[PDB]
Amino acid sequence: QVQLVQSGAEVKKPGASVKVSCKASGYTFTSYDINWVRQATGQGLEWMGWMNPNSGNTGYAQKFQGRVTMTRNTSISTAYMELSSLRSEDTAVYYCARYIVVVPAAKGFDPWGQGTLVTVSSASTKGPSVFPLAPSSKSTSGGTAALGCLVKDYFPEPVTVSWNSGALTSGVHTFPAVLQSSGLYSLSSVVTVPSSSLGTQTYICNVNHKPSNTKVDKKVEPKS
Amino acid sequence: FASVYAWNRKRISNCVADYSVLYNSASFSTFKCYGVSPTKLNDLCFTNVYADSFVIRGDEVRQIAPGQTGKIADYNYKLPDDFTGCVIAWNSNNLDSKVGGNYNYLYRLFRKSNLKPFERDISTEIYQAGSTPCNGVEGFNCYFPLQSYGFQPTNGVGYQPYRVVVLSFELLHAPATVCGPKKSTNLVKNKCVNFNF
Amino acid sequence: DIVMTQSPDSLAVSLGERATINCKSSQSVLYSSNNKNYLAWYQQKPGQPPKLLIYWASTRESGVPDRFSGSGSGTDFTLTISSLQAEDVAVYYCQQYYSTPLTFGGGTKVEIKRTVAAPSVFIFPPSDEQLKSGTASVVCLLNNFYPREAKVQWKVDNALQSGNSQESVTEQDSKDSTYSLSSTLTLSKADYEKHKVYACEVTHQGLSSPVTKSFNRGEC
Ligand SMILES: *[C@@H]1O[C@H](CO)[C@@H](O[C@@H]2O[C@H](CO)[C@@H](O[C@@H]3O[C@H](CO)[C@@H](O)[C@H](O)[C@H]3NC(C)=O)[C@H](O)[C@H]2NC(C)=O)[C@H](O)[C@H]1NC(C)=O
Repeated sequence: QVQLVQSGAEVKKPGASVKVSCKASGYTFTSYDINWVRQATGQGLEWMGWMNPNSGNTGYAQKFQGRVTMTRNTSISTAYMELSSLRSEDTAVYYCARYIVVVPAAKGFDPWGQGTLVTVSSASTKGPSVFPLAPSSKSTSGGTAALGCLVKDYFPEPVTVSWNSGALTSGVHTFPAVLQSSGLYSLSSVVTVPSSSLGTQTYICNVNHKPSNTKVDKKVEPKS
Repeated sequence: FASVYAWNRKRISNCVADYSVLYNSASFSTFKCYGVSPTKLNDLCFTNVYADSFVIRGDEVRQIAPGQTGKIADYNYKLPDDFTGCVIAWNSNNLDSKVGGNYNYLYRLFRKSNLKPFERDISTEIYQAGSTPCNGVEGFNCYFPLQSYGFQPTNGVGYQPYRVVVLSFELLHAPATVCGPKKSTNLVKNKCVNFNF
Repeated sequence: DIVMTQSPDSLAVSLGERATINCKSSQSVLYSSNNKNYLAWYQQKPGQPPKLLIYWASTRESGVPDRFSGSGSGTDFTLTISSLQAEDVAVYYCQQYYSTPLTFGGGTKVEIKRTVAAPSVFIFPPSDEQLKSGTASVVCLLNNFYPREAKVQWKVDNALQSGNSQESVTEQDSKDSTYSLSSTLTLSKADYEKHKVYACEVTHQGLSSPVTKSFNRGEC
């Protein structure tokens, strides 16, 4: 079927090289040009089209030149992309699309890759440090009061914090992680709960770090 | 067989055509007759019969019919809207599909304008999609116009190769031509009989 | 060369409305009689790959209901979704075609009906565990709120603090179309222990005058 499969959500150190894959299906493959795009955190896109079914001269975006290399295999129709000499600000997500055509002129991109992750930075990997942010009268207002968990200083971007093993879905809001100057991420997830219920029930944040194997449950209680 | 974008064209001529050996052969997966129902073929006479031959996918046999659309009927092989003949088709997976992919069976997938009926186009010019002259080189909006079925023996039906033959009976304005056979009988010497010689 | 400057941004308007997103540069009518256009419209759900909308600029939607509806001319055009409905909240880019690259930026959220509303504010002092480690995070939370154009001013002993905070904000909420914001102030243990009052002063359209939530370091 009309599909595009990417793989390789990974982490690199600056001054290195990476190869990224897009697997296709449900088509003749060598008949539609593969086009990749960059996308930062909440930004636009770029990277002009290039590469063709047969041989294909391949193009570029003229500020990415030399570092960019495009190789594929006629064994199944899987286009790739080799980037080199990474500078720890090219950390982004990278896509694939088939750029389908029809008699007159092709109309936009046919499909759309699932995207991938490349994170560049001399950090390697580190586990999160967790604190509970207690419910307080400065957070309390009338009928409700808010409490949460601060999970900070970790490199391996995908991290999750749940409330009570996934029980509370009301008021639970995890905020986007922030990238510090130290190079490590940090975030805080907070949930509001009736002020009559400050310590009454269970509010334990379950912190799981999937690139590592960290799993810790922290209880949040009103301030002493 | 012959490609789908350059079909063949045999002009059957004066002879004795027996469409019964065709009609009852039970080896054909598709035998549709349009101008004339099949059983009455061995009882009529025309001026010329043409036979066109090619190879397509399994599920593109429904575009070989009068009044269809699609990449095959648009610009590979177009049947007029008052067709007269019959269309025959049978699966040929074991002959035409080979492990690793048989990349010798191409089809045209871009053309300026749909074909006139029974028109044929074997050119290989770079399809200029964009206003930018292609100059004869590939690139964005400058595409090679021919694609190839990569047939492989482990393909689901509807992606295996089917061979197609389109018989088209035409009647110009000559004096006669090919017709069906005609049986006879014996001689009943000495018996008032009703005869036709 | 061809820059696709899109004017409007964050059209957080009540569902059903009729947004009008304009952009243009350096016409691409494309000769060859094919007088159509040259640029598609896109829709990218947050946390998702993009999708395809109106192309050729010519309303040519594919598996897409009619409310999403394009237009076109030689240089200027617009997407103009009608009778907008929940789950059309996305980011809407443009194209260029024969050009080379792309360019576009747009999106929406909500608006509501009641007053401009206001955030619940809450300040959290650093946990005793962290002060062992030798650093103090001071979190201030702003809960539910439409106008995201909120200001978070940290003050330490009444000194406005500049350059040691970070904020992040949530996606517009699919239920009540509000936004929530978390600002973190980061200090050393040593510098933390040098001051007393930590305050977080929030300014917002639903507040007649700013709200300050504050604590006093070392007071149970
Ligand atoms: C891109 O296409 C290539 C073919 O053009 C694929 O290549 C072959 O991959 C085989 C693994 O599936 C390798 O296999 C064996 O390798 C061992 C160790 O090197 C040898 O001892 C064996 O003799 C060898 N056996 C055979 C019969 O291959 C092949 O060495 C390798 N050869 C070729 C033709 O390159 C690639 O795998 C394919 N890559 C992708 C991503 O599609």
